[PDB]
Amino acid sequence: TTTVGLVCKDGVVMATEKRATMGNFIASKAAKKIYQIADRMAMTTAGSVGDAQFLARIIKIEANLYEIRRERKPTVRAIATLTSNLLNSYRYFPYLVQLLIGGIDSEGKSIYSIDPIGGAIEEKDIVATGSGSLTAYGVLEDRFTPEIGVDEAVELAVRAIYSAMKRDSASGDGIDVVKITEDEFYQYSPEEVEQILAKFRK
Amino acid sequence: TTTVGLVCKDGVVMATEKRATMGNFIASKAAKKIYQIADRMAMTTAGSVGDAQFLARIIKIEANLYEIRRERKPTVRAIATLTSNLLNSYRYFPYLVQLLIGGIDSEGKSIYSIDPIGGAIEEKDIVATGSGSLTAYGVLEDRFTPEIGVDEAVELAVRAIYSAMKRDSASGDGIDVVKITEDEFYQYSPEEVEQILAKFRK
Amino acid sequence: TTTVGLVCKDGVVMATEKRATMGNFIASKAAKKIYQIADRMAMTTAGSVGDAQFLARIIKIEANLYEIRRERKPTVRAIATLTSNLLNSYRYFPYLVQLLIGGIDSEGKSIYSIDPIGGAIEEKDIVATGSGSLTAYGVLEDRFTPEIGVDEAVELAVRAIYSAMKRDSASGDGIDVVKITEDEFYQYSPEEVEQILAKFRK
Amino acid sequence: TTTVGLVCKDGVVMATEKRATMGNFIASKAAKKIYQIADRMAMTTAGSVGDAQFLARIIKIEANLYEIRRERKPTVRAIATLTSNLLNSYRYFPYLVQLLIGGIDSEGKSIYSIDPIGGAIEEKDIVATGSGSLTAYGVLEDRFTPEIGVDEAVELAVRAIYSAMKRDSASGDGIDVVKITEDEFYQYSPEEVEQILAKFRK
Amino acid sequence: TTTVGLVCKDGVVMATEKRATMGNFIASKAAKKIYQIADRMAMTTAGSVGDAQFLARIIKIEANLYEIRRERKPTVRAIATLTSNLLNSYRYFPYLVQLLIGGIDSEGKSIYSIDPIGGAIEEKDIVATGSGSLTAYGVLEDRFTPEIGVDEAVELAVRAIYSAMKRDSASGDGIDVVKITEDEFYQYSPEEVEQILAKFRK
Amino acid sequence: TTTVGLVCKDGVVMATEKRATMGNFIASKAAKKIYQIADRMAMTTAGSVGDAQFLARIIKIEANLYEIRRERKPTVRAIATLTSNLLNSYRYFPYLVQLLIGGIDSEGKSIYSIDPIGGAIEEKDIVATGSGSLTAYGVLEDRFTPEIGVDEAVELAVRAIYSAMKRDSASGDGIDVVKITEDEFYQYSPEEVEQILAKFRK
Amino acid sequence: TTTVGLVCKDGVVMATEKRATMGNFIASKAAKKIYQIADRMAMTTAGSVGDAQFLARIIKIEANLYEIRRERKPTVRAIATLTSNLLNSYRYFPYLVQLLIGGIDSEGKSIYSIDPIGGAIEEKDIVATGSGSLTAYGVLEDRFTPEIGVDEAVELAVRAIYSAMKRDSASGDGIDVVKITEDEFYQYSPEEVEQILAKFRK
Amino acid sequence: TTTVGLVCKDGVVMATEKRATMGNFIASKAAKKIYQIADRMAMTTAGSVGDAQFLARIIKIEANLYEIRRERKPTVRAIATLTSNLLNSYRYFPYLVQLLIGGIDSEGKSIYSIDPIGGAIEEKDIVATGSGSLTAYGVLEDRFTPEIGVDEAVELAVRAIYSAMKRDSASGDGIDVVKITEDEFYQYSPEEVEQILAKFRK
Ligand SMILES: CCCC[C@@H](C=O)NC(=O)[C@H](CC(C)C)NC(=O)[C@H](CC(C)C)NC(C)=O
Ligand SMILES: CCCC[C@@H](C=O)NC(=O)[C@H](CC(C)C)NC(=O)[C@H](CC(C)C)NC(C)=O
Ligand SMILES: CCCC[C@@H](C=O)NC(=O)[C@H](CC(C)C)NC(=O)[C@H](CC(C)C)NC(C)=O
Ligand SMILES: CCCC[C@@H](C=O)NC(=O)[C@H](CC(C)C)NC(=O)[C@H](CC(C)C)NC(C)=O
Ligand SMILES: CCCC[C@@H](C=O)NC(=O)[C@H](CC(C)C)NC(=O)[C@H](CC(C)C)NC(C)=O
Ligand SMILES: CCCC[C@@H](C=O)NC(=O)[C@H](CC(C)C)NC(=O)[C@H](CC(C)C)NC(C)=O
Ligand SMILES: CCCC[C@@H](C=O)NC(=O)[C@H](CC(C)C)NC(=O)[C@H](CC(C)C)NC(C)=O
Ligand SMILES: CCCC[C@@H](C=O)NC(=O)[C@H](CC(C)C)NC(=O)[C@H](CC(C)C)NC(C)=O
Repeated sequence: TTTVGLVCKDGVVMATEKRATMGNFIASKAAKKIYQIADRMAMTTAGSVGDAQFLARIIKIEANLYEIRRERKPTVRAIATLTSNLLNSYRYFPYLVQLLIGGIDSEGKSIYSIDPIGGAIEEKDIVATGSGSLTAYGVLEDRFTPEIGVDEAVELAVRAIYSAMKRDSASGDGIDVVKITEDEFYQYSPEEVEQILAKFRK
Repeated sequence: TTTVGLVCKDGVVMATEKRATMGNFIASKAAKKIYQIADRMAMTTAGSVGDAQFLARIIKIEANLYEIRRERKPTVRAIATLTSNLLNSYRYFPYLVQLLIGGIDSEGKSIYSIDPIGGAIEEKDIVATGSGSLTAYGVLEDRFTPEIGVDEAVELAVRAIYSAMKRDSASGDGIDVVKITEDEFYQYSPEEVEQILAKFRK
Repeated sequence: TTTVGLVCKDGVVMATEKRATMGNFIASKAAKKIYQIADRMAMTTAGSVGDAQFLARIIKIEANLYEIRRERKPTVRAIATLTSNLLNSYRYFPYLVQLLIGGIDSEGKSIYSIDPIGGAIEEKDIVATGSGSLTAYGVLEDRFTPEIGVDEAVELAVRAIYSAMKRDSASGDGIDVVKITEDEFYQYSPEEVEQILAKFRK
Repeated sequence: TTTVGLVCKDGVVMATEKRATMGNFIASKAAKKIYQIADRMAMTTAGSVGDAQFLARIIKIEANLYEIRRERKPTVRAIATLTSNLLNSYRYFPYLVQLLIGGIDSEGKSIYSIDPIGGAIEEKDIVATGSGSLTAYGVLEDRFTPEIGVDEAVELAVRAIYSAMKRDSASGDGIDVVKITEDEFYQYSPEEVEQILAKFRK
Repeated sequence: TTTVGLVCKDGVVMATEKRATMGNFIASKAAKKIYQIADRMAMTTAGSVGDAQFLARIIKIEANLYEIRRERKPTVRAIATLTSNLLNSYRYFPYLVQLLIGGIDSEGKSIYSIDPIGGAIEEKDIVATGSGSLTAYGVLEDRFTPEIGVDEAVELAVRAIYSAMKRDSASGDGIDVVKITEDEFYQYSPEEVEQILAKFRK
Repeated sequence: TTTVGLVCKDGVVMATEKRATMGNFIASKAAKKIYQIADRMAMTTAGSVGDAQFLARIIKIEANLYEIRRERKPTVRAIATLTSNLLNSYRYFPYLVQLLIGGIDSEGKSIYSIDPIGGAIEEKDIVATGSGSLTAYGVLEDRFTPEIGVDEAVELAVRAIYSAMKRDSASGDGIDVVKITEDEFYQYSPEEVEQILAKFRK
Repeated sequence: TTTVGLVCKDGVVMATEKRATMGNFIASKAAKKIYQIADRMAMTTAGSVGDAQFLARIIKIEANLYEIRRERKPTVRAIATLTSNLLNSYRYFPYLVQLLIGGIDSEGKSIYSIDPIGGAIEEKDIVATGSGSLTAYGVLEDRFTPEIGVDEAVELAVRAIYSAMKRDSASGDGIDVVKITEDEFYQYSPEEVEQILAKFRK
Repeated sequence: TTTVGLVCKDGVVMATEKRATMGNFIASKAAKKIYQIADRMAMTTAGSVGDAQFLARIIKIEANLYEIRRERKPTVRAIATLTSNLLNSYRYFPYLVQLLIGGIDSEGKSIYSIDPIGGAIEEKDIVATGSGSLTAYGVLEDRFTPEIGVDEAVELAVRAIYSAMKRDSASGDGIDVVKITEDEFYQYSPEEVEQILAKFRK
């Protein structure tokens, strides 16, 4: 697993690959690791499949209910705080999961990286997660500039996850990307991604 | 143990062998590892006999009650989510079991592979489970094509579990197969299977 | 790692992929895992890189010296026995390596699979080795027939290692093949292999 | 693994199956587990493949040299004593092996069961060895009589090892049998065995 | 301990020996290990004496109460499912016991082998239990035929447990047998058993 | 295992049963546990079969060599001291064995019980050894009197070991007895023993 | 500790010695280890002093209350079942105690040996308990006959416990005996016992 | 620690940073991690300072002596093999070091990555080492092309190690680079490097 997230001048981008493993056994070539929380909020999951999936459901349901009840969409901060508390409450038998929760809201654009114990770091630009994160961080920290726009940012994301798949046998099989602009919450589809990494080597 | 599941263009196929072991002791040459959940939904069980049998009962009862109460059949997704949550709630003393739940429903055709912690991967084509899964995956990934039809898919299934029995001492003794077409939920009977693997070597 | 070996009616075939890992870290995309011992004898190495490489040198040197001194080429049996004894002598701090030594000699055609403790099995037809062996065994035990000829046997070999790369994150990156006929000891070169697996999917 | 040995009124019979395992992985369907030591002496090996194979070579070589030097064939007692001492000398890091050494000699007919620590029991009638021995002992202790003759004893042997293959997943794949009469040291060949167990069920 | 159970064409047979041990200490030469659950249902117990005894009481009481309340006798399946659930509920500190619950009921004839975790295998013919089971399985799998009748089946049972006592120091001291025909639920008494094994050697 | 030894007014008596076990597995019904060291000296062995057997050989050879060289038979004290030193020298990885070395010599009649560390107690009357010793001691300390004669002493011995077989699953299968009078070193043979315990119950 | 119990043709006899230890420290030369439960029921306690004493009080109180409430004396079976259940309920932190509960009741004469986990064996003749039981079993199994009468049975009991005191340093200091005939529940007093063992050696 | 090595079309480049740590303690801001073995051969060291430094001396001395004695410069292959063997000989208490040995020689251009156990991978293009390697690998695998020339390769190298220092607290403080062309073995000096990374951000 490897997922990235970058805050651009015009939005937010998040991406992940599709591999799920249990040791060296490749259990899945198409695991879902990117979830939609709100209209302009996404979440990427790295860690225990069962734990992540479980938590994802909770997160969604609570974001929904929040809106339906208060007639206001929850801010990423609210969802991040919510999730942190939940995670930390289980600090003595934590959910082995590394979350990325971000998007656009009344407060602006932001991304939060949250660990098993509910430690949340507010990402003001670049972030990678998963067994491949360190390689991904390589290119991200090389080519990123705050003025980057979401459109080239998705290329950068695919670029980084592509590198990581080359040195992390736990990553790979393909890549999902998501752009969160404001006028939209877009998900690229295999075709479009396959054509974006085509300008690379595969 | 070894169980396979493949989503064909015209349905779903699931199969397992009949061996149950405790170390090298072959406790059973005819263990049941394939269960019917709904009219067009089956489940294969790998892992702890006691745990799998216990969970099967729960799964069935809940599927039934769902329908009887809501007058709608539960979707595989619903049963899979249900089962995931249950499994994950016991994550600190998990039910050592690998489940395969699939069939046809209003949403389409699909199979879910669920682990002890409730981690569920949506199988869009091929899947194997059990101590023999890795060998079975060999032939499955070799001869499978999305256009494969349930009828040749059952042959493929028998084919894979047959290879597996040749390298996994924990597998063997025979094989059950199930076809879920729509016009039917068919179970082949020893005779028919014995005649399908007859075109192989035994 | 995943290596296969098959004894055909007209010779011997051995193949391996090129991946070397340390955890999930892919350390090499082109590791050498196939060595030439004598004119009609090869060896594939699975296990500890350092241990395998060390043993490989010893094996070659002793095979050479044997011939140079006795003016006779050593039989695979002689090299296999030699290696077994060496391996077993270190049984209390064994060389973590799974070896495949085979080819053609005055006694005929044969392959030996040898473990860390010097346990050698005489492969009279099919054999796989490495973290991907179980998947490879799948297709090997499915498509193999004693009448198979070395020429289609190299296809089969590529076929099996290809399946294995699909479910073993520790395998992959490419594949070496070697044909040991009698009139020759041939090594296919990337181009030729790339063209043989081209009739598959990649 | 499972091997039996019985002392008849007219000779000695010893048999084993052909399976070699590493966990549930069936590494070999045709492992050799019966060795000829002298003209009227055989040995069956249960345990670590590498250890047994290593010891077998030593046993043979020493039996040979004994005869070549003293122009007398070594008695089973001599080989058994020899092997005991060797085994026990390594008592603190023993060779994980269970040996059966027997045949006919100037002293009569006998079989010795020897363990890792060189503890040798003189079998005056029936004996089984390996992961399947306990099941084999079932039929052996049921149908054996001191007056049994080698010819029906080989049937009995196949009978016992056949039962064992039914409950010991570590046993199976076939069976070697050896008759040691005096006028001969005979090894039945697949055909003959296949026809002897044919009077059973397979 | 060693207990057997066989489903004949005309009924069910179950037998056990009478030894109870704590290490090598023979604590009892006449332990009871065969209980009557219903009119045509018996149960054999292997494992912890205290755990087995405790469970036996619960089983009986619940079978009784079932009939008294529903005016129907409980089927072996119902008792087996009941016992499974109870056993599995205590899966994290299980009752160290191996149970055999069978007899005749409206559904036919059947036997269930149930383990500490509530894993139940439906015995359609032969089954052994206890420290001597593996030896007992030897003769059972040797002499059994589906057409066997309860009358020769009790001989077979005595035969098997007799062999087992010969290689399992934890078994012995005597043997109880029970025939469940339909016209009866018979328990042989020492005299009758002593006379049945008399046709053997003791 | 269980062996006894008693010093009578007219000689020495030593006896043992014939069982050899590995867990609950009865490996032998006729193990030898009584050795002749000199003309009027015997030794019983309890413990590790391999260790006991190895030691027995050394003991014999050294007793022989002692006499051949010094033209005097070695006293039991000399053999006991010899054995003590050998045992104690290996005190940090001792030979798991309990030895009984006694008979008649120029110094009189005596028995020595020696443990793994070479601790030797001079038995002036009664002594038992093995897993059944404690039960054997029961009858020995009950019926023994210093005036007992070797002839009734052998009955006493059989008596004790017979009780022991009744509560020690590790003992049994038969019993060897040896009388060391002076005019003789007699070994009773199955027949004679079978007739001596016949005056008991079996 | 060492306690015996024997069922005679005319009643029941139970005896124990008086030693209580903590390591090699003799804490008591007159510990009470025999309790009266009902008019014709006694109980001997081996094990943890505090645990036994605690359980003894519970046993008595409940036997009493049983009778006072139902105006019937409780059968030994009832008390034994009662105690079993209590013991087993604490199976995960058991009361370290070995109990002997027996006497005469409407059902006949019987003795029950119960362990920490509530495993109760119904003693139909002979039984010993405690650190000395194995030696005591020696004489008991030697001199016992079903026709023995309580009067000689108390001699036998003293006899056995006397032997045990000779080889079990944890036993000794004296011996209590109790006869349960029907016309009486008698306790011999030091004088009478001292005079019964006087016909032995002390 | 983080070191990179790349084989260009016109030579070889190798670089490392200057940090040495013991936990979080920064022990050194200018540790030497690049050594000259021969005229056109360099070595980078990651791992234990003491181990690396020790091994470095041995390597140099042996390379020297080799040339002085044979009047030929040693090939990188020879030094790599030499080093492998040394490392492997100490496989049971290995030198905790990751080595990079490469340069230009009669055989061409190459780099070897060697581990504690003497496992050597032949780097045909890109390679990183140390706690920062995974990040470095990111940019290396992103910007590298076989046609890259040593001159831009040194930029790339500085680029990669610069990224790594950003996410590996164990790396940093500065960076050495070395070009091995043929007409030279050049080492850039702080000034030149400081000016090369100046085109980046620091
Ligand atoms: C659907 C999201 C999965 C994300 C993906 C990325 O890391 N994670 C995984 O694949 C994790 C990695 C392990 C080390 C926790 N795999 C797992 O959690 C697997 C999941 C099974 C469903 C195959 N199980 C175990 C015991 O590891
Ligand atoms: C009916 C379900 C059986 C499926 C089958 C496939 O894997 N599983 C099994 O056979 C499992 C495998 C082990 C490794 C958990 N066996 C078991 O669970 C056995 C079952 C006894 C009834 C013999 N028990 C133990 C303690 O292992
Ligand atoms: C190169 C020939 C060996 C086969 C190859 C394929 O798997 N083996 C390997 O890659 C083995 C696998 C492990 C599980 C022993 N890897 C290793 O031996 C590597 C070696 C490093 C130098 C990269 N890892 C460790 C921790 O020693
Ligand atoms: C070739 C005949 C050997 C006898 C045969 C019978 O038991 N033994 C075996 O098959 C033993 C069994 C294990 C439990 C020690 N297997 C082994 O020794 C295997 C051998 C490898 C070559 C696959 N290794 C390991 C670590 O298990
Ligand atoms: C009473 C019928 C049960 C079957 C019988 C046969 O094996 N079981 C037994 O004999 C079991 C075996 C152990 C290994 C759990 N014995 C026991 O449970 C004994 C029972 C005491 C009353 C002596 N306890 C202990 C701690 O060992
Ligand atoms: C052969 C005469 C020795 C006395 C005999 C009696 O107890 N000894 C034995 O039976 C010993 C007992 C164990 C606990 C050391 N058995 C053993 O030493 C067995 C011997 C094998 C040949 C089955 N080995 C193991 C590892 O248990
Ligand atoms: C009073 C009668 C109790 C029975 C008697 C028989 O064994 N038990 C005893 O004497 C037990 C024996 C040990 C091995 C549990 N002794 C004990 O329970 C002692 C009792 C103290 C009051 C001195 N405590 C300990 C920690 O040992
Ligand atoms: C000459 C190569 C030094 C490279 C440098 C970069 O990682 N290595 C190091 O700093 C290694 C790292 C540890 C994890 C083995 N450090 C060490 O070996 C330090 C050395 C002390 C002189 C500070 N000691 C300990 C106990 O760690």
